[PDB]
Amino acid sequence: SFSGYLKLTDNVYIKNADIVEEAKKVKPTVVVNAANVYLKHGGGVAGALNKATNNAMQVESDDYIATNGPLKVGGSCVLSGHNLAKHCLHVVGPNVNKGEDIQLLKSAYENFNQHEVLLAPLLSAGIFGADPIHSLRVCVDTVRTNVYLAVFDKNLYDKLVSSFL
Repeated sequence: SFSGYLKLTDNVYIKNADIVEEAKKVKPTVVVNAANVYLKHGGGVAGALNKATNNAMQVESDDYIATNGPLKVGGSCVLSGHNLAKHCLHVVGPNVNKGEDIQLLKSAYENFNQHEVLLAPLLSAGIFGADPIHSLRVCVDTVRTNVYLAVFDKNLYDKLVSSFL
């Protein structure tokens, strides 16, 4: 199963890991993607997960958008996890760099509650521009299901654990 995670709460665990490498090792039921509303997986977690699927995630995502239109900020959709997981839960956290409402971060984390266990990144962190300390706080106060957080940056991982209340 998952190994080397530090327990933060009853249901939230954290590890300094590349989520792509974690997904290929564990092959979880659900891997969360830090998606945008158009499912255009260019950079950050989305670009790395899509690259690991040899672009199959992008092709499937384009068909989903052609059929359904864009997601909402705070929303999600379940698609295939390809070679990384059984499913990929594409969740859209607010992108602060695009001036989106940070209050939608709690709504984005609520999508995790529909899945018993997930491998996930910190929503709205990284290139999405939100404070990762705040994202971890919203995660532990919103998600009730088992979430295994993979934090790519070692220095940020150390800061998140050492500042966790």
